[PDB]
Amino acid sequence: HNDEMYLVVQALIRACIIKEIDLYTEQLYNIIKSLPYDKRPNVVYSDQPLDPNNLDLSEPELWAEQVGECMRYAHNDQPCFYIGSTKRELRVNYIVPVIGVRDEIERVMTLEEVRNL
Amino acid sequence: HNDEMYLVVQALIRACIIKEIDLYTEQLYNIIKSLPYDKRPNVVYSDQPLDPNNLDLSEPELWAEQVGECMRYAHNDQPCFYIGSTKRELRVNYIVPVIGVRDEIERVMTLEEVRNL
Amino acid sequence: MSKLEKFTNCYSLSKTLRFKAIPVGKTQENIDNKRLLVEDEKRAEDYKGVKKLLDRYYLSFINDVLHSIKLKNLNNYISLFRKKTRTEKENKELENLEINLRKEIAKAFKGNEGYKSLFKKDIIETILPEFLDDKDEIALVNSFNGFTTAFTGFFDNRENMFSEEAKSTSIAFRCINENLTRYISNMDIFEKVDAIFDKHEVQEIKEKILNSDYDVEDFFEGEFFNFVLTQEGIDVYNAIIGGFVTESGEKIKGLNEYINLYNQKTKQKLPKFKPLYKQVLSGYTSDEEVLEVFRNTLNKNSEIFSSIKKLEKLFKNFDEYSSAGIFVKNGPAISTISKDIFGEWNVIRDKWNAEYDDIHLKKKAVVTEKYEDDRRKSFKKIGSFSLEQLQEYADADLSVVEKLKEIIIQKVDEIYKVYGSSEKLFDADFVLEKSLKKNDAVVAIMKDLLDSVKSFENYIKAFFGEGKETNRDESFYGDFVLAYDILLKVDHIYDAIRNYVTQKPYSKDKFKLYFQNPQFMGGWDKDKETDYRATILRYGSKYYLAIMDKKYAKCLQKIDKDDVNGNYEKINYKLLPGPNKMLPKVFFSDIQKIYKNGTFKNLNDCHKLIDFFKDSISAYDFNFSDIAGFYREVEEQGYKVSFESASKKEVDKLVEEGKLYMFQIYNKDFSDKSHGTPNLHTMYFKLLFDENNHGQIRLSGGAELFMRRASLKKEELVVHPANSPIANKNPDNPKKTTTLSYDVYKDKRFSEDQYELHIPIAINKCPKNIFKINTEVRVLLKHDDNPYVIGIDRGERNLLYIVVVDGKGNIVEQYSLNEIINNFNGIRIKTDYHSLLDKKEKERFEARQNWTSIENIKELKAGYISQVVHKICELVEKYDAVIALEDLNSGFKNSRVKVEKQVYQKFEKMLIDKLNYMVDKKSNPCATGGALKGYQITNKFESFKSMSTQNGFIFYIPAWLTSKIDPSTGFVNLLKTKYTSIADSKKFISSFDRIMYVPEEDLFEFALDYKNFSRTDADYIKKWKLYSYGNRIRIFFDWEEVCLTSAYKELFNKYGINYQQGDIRALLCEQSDKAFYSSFMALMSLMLQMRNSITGRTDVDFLISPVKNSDGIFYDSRNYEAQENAILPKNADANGAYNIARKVLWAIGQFKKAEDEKLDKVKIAISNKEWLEYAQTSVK
RNA sequence: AAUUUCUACUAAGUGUAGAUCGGUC
Ligand SMILES: [Mg+2]
Ligand SMILES: [Mg+2]
Repeated sequence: HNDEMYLVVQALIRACIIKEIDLYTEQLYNIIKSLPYDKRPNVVYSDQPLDPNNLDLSEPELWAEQVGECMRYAHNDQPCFYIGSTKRELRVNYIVPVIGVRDEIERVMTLEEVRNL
Repeated sequence: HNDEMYLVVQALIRACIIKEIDLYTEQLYNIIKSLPYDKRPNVVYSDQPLDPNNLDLSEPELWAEQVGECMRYAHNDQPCFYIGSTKRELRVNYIVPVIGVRDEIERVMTLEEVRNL
Repeated sequence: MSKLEKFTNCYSLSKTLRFKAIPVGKTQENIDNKRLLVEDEKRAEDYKGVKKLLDRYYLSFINDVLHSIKLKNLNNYISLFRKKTRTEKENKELENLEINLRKEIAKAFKGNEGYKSLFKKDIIETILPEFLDDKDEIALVNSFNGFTTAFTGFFDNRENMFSEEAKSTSIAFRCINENLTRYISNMDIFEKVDAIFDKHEVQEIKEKILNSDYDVEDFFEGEFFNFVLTQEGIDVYNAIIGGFVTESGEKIKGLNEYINLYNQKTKQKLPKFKPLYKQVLSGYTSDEEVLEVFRNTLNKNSEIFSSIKKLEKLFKNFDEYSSAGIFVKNGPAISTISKDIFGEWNVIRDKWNAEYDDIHLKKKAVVTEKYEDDRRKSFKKIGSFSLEQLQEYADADLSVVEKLKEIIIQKVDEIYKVYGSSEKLFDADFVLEKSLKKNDAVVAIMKDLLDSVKSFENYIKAFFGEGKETNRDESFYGDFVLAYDILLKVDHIYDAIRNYVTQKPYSKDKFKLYFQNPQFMGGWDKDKETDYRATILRYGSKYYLAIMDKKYAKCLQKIDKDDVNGNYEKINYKLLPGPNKMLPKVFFSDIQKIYKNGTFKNLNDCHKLIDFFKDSISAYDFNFSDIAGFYREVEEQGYKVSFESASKKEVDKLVEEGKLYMFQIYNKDFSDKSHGTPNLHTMYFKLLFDENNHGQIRLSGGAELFMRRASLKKEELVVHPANSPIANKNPDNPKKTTTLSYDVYKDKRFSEDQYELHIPIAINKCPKNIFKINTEVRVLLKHDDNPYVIGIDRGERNLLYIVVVDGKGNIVEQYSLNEIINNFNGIRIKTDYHSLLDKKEKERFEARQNWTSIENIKELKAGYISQVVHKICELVEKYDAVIALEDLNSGFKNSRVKVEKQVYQKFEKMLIDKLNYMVDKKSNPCATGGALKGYQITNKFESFKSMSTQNGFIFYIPAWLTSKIDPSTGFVNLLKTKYTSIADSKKFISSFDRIMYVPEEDLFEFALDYKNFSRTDADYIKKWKLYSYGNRIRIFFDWEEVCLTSAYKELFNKYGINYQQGDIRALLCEQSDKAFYSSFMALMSLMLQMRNSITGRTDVDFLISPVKNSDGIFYDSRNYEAQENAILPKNADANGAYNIARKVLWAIGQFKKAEDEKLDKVKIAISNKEWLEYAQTSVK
């Protein structure tokens, strides 16, 4: 019963983390849904939890294309995002905006999403 | 360090709960703010952590008046709701939909909001 | 031409424009560094303390005058009062003598002992510094030196206290009409109780402990009443009636406790004394304080619940007291005492009129409308319905005292139920965890408690007559006056809590700014130039208020004229308004004897005075031409306004240094991104300085400047975000969402500071066409062949209803005012207020707090009636015709309409106020009807009781019998078909001419004489031909629709009679059972029902009459309900407004009979008989 | 849901349509 709370407490912590990322994904889907296809930011795509308050800019698996075509995922009602145009088929569901063109990205881009429009 | 995990684990559980209530508040705000002021549903209102998954319809502190005027909180960007008209000044910040008029009420009308439109 | 062209610039009307001033440049920095708004906020903070000190000096002045005053005429007022009056106008010398008492005591006020240094500036300069010997308060009074203008409303209020006006705020009405009457009543009660009590309890104990100077009995004589004219005499005298602490813990009792102590005959058999009223001069800030008042006032131990216990004990002994003299006041509540004991609202009225026709009415009843009028005023005049008189008005085995006793004990049982549900609120430990403006269930409890106690207050205060009555029972009224004033205290607690909870979350508290000058902006740019230190600059299309400073006031008027750029055009050319009292001082510092002898109030000496005024003057601009119209031309041509230039960078450097303050005069209509139609006051302020304004609208002195702080915090701002859709609320709008590029904040204008500028103007200061309006309206309506009338109706399924009729009686136009059409750039959008109000009432039905909802409904109705005022003014400008708004004074009640009485009083007040000076906003201000030549077609507002029968272009009509009448024939129901007995059922049937069945039309023809029916004097034709046509909705609310002829065939085939013969009346009178006559009177009553409505769902609503016209065709409103131009009314409400409009056409018909100098005396008030003659003859 | 101030609003994008005075208690 000692090491049971290791995985129980880690399960609860990862649950709070993935719910924080889901709330930020809902808000970020609302603002990027409001943007008219040309003020869209360079953005990091993922299909995993990506924790923007603890984002580590050292992994070589990050790219910075311009997002477009925000739409629904209507069998579970989640946000989904296309990383390029419609005819590229790389639909992702965990995005984090970033400053800069690819191969390096600067820090966060916090609270400047509404400032882009 | 034995009963320290009592308050730490309860703090984590209440943190995940209040983040669930914040996520449901954000999604419910978007769905209700889509509706044209006469298809709105009757609403149980509160200013405290309200749980839609563990709501107990037994306390005498609950009403069922029809919501309106979904808007933002300016400095904290939270969602606020008016439970009557604007000129009653009953702005609340934790709402949950329920099918029915005051007192004798039915269920909670889950995932039936989008069907109102 | 029209009639309204002769109604320009008749009299004068003053207005007050309101604007927003915002600082420009570094003026907010100079105000913040020089600390100017720290001397004015603390000055407005210390206003209440100086009010308390002036109340203390006034109380000391009252206790210095009234002490050394003896009286003479008091004994003749006391002795002749209780003489059981012997009216040959001998008690009129008592009344004129009472006037001599008022003029005696306020002659003692106004006459001597100062009184001239009492309402002026020196009362805070000399007397009150020497008086209140204390630096703290004396430093306050010296810190109000020089500003002796903020007290003039206080001084005008306190000067009405020392006068003869017989008002409840005056002191002479307090001492004479309130204290002396209970003093006489206590002398008579003392003479009834006058015996040796115990010969130690009054003369030995009370005299030695209390005063030890003289005796007790002399308090119940005439001249020692002077001794109770102070406050300490009232304190000693009520201390002897009530009790006194003896400056120890002895706690001696009084005389009424001795009457309780006597214990004679298990009734106590004796009256009790009345304590005298005091002199004239004897939390709504938080949440824990209001609940604390609710703790200490209304709990289970205070004086209020104990007074409910004593009043509840008083109505349990309500049988032992003699009911000979217990008076119930005639008013509204007497109807309630008929309803909750007897059958209906009008039962005691029928028994008293049965006493009235027992004397004043003979056989062969000649009952007209005037005998009913004298009977009605004779019922209005009594005011003294006792309980024995109501006992004689009852049937067998119906005790009024027992039914009233059980129902008032039922009402205090309801109070114990509300106190049973209210236990857990003030028990011991209630911490109100929400706000009090949010914790709804607590408000609901306090609302229910204060409404039950206040409703018991009204139903118990029905037992107070007019007073000054006959030998009224003092054994009942001795206890019932001691306990009622506590219940008046719960009336004030109700008004305080209700005036706490309905407060808006922002505030409008402000304070006047002087800028170190007690002369600040009095006039407008006179030759003073350094005391007023304020003027108006203009630049482009923005306006500015320039305020100088005391260090650089006089040296600021050195500014150059026309520069190369930047000219602030300043105002100049001041005014000498009404220069008549300035005029002869130039001339009189043959014609001199003419002026000093006063013979001018003349023609030739007037003309020599014209040439004398022209010759003896020629920096002024005068142009001269009996004496009254000539001084009208002096005041006319003593006005001129023009502008003078300046430089921009000079006064900008004056702003940057600190030698000048500039504010911007600016509202929403002065904005650059503003494209629509402006407000009206914007057109006043822009035409205040316009070129072709010859003097219609001119400035007035006394403009003020306020400063409002911020009441909302930044923590509680709420705002619709930018670039996101938000939904619209008007369901008649083809768009459903909107999206803006910016934010929209809720209550943005109450989160900052604001400068406010109040600028008075004056309209038509020099009238030109002066004539009486009413007589000229009557002359113009006499000499016009084709008038028009607007008929405005309060409505039942509507809110207002409009029917416009012509001079002959043909409906020109008819439409409802449920929805308002707004106009902008050709686009028209409707707004439906009836559904809006139905949604507000639906929100009121489920709120658990109907305090904020009723206030929102009242404010909504005020906005609605302002919109209706616009629509009525466009209708008057269109057809050019008088209004016929129903006279809201005849007492007529209805209780089914939506627009209630108070809202419609406000509507008629807004029509009078708008038609004082009526402006078409979208017109040229130089033509007629514009902003400078507005129409003046209604006199001022005086009171709601002066709304009678005539005001300019407005006629008040006593709506009587206009709702339920046939607009085609003129038939009205004058029968009374309630089933009460079988004998009057047979006489009802005996009165009928001939009840026959026609088979060719399948109808039950009721041809019928009226002359065997009573109260039929108002009718004209007297021979009517009724039928059973159509079907009627039987209301009960079960909504049972009933057809007519199948019901009479259902009743005649039943009970074994026939209907195929002729003259079946006698065969209808051959029955014996009760239910045939009961259901037959029911079918007669439904046959006479003319207005048919569901009153639930709004499916059908119609109006049908059983009488055929002179063409055979019946009237049914459903034939006219769907037409493009109906010639008859379409529903029940167009009938009402149509008939009211035909009443105005009757009065215009009465103007064509009299002569041109007799039109002023022509009576407009139509009776019932003349309206039924005009409605039954003048159709065709 | 923006206002000199009030009422309904969103009415073509920092506003739209009417009403609106006084200083009081
Ligand atoms: Mg406008
Ligand atoms: Mg509003």
